[PDB]
Amino acid sequence: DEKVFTKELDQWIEQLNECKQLSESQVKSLCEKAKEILTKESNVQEVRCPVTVCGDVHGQFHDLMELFRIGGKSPDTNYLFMGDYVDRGYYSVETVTLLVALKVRYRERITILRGNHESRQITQVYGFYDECLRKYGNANVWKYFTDLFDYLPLTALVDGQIFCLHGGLSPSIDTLDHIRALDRLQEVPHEGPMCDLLWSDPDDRGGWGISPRGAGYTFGQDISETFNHANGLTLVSRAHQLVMEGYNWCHDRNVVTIFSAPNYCYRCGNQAAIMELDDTLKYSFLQFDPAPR
Amino acid sequence: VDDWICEEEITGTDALLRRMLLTNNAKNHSPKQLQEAFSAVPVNNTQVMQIIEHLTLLSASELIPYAEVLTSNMSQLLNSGVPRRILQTVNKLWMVLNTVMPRRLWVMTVNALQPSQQKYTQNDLMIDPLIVLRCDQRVHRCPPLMDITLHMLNGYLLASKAYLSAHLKETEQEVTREELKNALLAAQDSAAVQILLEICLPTEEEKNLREVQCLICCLLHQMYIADPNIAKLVHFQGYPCELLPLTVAGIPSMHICLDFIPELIAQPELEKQIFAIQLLSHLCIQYALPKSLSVARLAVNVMGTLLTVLTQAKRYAFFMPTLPSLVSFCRAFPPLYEDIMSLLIQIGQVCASDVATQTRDIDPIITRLQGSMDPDVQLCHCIERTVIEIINMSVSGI
Amino acid sequence: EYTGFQVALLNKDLKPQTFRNAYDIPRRNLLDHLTRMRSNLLKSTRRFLKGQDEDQVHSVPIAQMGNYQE
Amino acid sequence: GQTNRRHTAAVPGPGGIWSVFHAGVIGRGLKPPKFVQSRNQQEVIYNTQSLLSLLV
Ligand SMILES: [Mn+2]
Ligand SMILES: [Mn+2]
Repeated sequence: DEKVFTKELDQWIEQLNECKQLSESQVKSLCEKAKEILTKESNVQEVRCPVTVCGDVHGQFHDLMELFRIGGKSPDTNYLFMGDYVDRGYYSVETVTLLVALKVRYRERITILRGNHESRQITQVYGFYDECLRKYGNANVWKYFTDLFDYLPLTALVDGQIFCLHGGLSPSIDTLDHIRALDRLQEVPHEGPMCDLLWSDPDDRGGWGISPRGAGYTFGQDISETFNHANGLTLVSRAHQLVMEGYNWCHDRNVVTIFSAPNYCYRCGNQAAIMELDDTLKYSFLQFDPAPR
Repeated sequence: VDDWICEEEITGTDALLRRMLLTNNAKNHSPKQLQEAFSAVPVNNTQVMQIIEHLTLLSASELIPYAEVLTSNMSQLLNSGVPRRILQTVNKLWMVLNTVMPRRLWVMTVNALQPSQQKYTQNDLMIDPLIVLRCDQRVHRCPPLMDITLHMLNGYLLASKAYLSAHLKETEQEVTREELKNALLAAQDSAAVQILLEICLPTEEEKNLREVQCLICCLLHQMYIADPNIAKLVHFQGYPCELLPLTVAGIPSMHICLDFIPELIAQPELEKQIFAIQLLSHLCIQYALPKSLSVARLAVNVMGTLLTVLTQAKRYAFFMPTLPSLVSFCRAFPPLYEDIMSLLIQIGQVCASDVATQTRDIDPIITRLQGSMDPDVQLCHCIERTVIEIINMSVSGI
Repeated sequence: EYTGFQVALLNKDLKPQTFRNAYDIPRRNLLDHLTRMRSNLLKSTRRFLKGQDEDQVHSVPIAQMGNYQE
Repeated sequence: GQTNRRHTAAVPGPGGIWSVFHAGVIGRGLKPPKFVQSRNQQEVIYNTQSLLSLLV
């Protein structure tokens, strides 16, 4: 049973890498195994060094393939994706299918987090629902992928020292034990700890503030310093805003923005970047251009 | 200047007298003869000692052809059991060959003292001179080979200065480039100093050392009198405190180190302030001057001011490594006693107040009779031990 | 050092320029940084930079940088 | 219950006249090797017995 599913899933990886969509029953089985493998995973999953952390993909599949050509193939280099790989891109189902199949194939080598775009309402309004209707035909595969987004872990921890999440901090979160105590098994609300986890963003302020997004908050250097000191952390990695250079060290070498989708929405022209934590926590930046088409 | 000054006439042309009366027939010795003398499968040190002792008397121009065999066979001269004349006389022959063929000798000696292989050229050594400090582990406790390494490192540091100046001058096709080269040279010399000082540490396996320590002290004194900016940069960077006696007792140039202790103690960084306090204390032990006493009074005032302004954890981190320096200050200068004493009593009771803030596992307040503990009781114990040390210093101080 | 001495406090808006001055390099990475400095003076590229990490300040706009291209 | 010498001895290959591979260190390095606590339950239960006897 393990051998036949392993070789079938490897053929699924090979068929995904050449940009071919799967079938509905194959997505059914992939999503069911993904549900089984993601049930036994905490809100703060400890990812051991080394790991190559990548940021937002947002359904740019050829850019994802280039990313695998830069940082290394998925069997050989560890990856940690901070969500938001589903909307604002032409090839959306292939990207999420490749990530989920790589997760269920390599359970210690691919870590997948949850973004704010990976919810029912946002996928319904910003494009994944339409892509679902135009390729697979009905809205049922969107139902499996929304449940799969529902089970995804929120944050991740690298060697007890680097905190990786999609959005930003929270006025209601003070310790990492509160992250592990949240009920993750629900769609992201309009108010609460987890909406702020997936929606907040840093800014050069002196305190909290209403984010110009309709949800989440915004935080400054004092808040980030307090969170890093009170939790034994030294770095907060996140991927929520478009960056030209692909990386930002804001809040005085404490908060790191890593955007990994070059030419966002195919009209912005940003040079994306990813971070490569070695076995000595001894990092480097891989900065790349969009793929030829 | 050392290479040219070892060429000068020493006393009475005794070397000329020896080359007149002892090398009548030395044509039997050959470079290849020394080659199989070294490369015997047992270690017959007698015949190689014969050949090298006869090789002392020759002139440098006549000693040119033996550079190949000597340099290629330096690497065997590191095993446990070589006699000391072999090392010392190979050092003497290397010093003789340094007067004539220095650049080829250095680039040949790098490729031989490396650990056991990369063949290195002069351009790589002028670009980076720190491969000289990347020699074998056994070189670190062989005094003649370390002396060779130190002369080689000084030569390649000056070489890198000239090379960076020339490469900057050629590639113009300007102030920013010049200051960048200045910063590179300064950080380069500081890195060389720090690596030498870390060689001066005792190794963890043992926990000949003194010879390496004093040779490195000689090289550092020469580099400090060459330019004081390297000394200021290194003492701003810092080195472990166990080197603080050795660096102060052994390098006379540290006297000008009393010029920037006010500047070093004014830096916002805290561990720089502990380093400044400790370095000032060892200097006041070494050099007892009115300048040293004035900077000592400034140090006492700075410690009092930081006692006014410090958080408890930072107070422990600042006052734990300092307090022996107060013993040094009190030992150097009597007129500071009561001032020193005042600081102690103040720090004592403020730490005592901190002990009353929370419950403790040892309760030291009621212990007025005589591991991993609470930091506050450790600080109180450090205060009482430094008072014990001050009192026993005063009693036995005559 | 007599009635005119003030210990300097840490400034958040310091911007420690690690290539312009040897005083700003910490010990624990010093040799690392030294090699990087050497690489700069041996790069001989079209543009020479005096800072290792110049990411951005507050905002990264698409329109501001997209105007500086053809 | 609840440096520089060893740094420069091992910097061959990736350096030379070319820049080093990395961009820096995130913190001070690896976060220790992590401590493993070890107890024996008989001493735990009987010191607890002694304290509860004193309290009662
Ligand atoms: Mn996205
Ligand atoms: Mn997002």
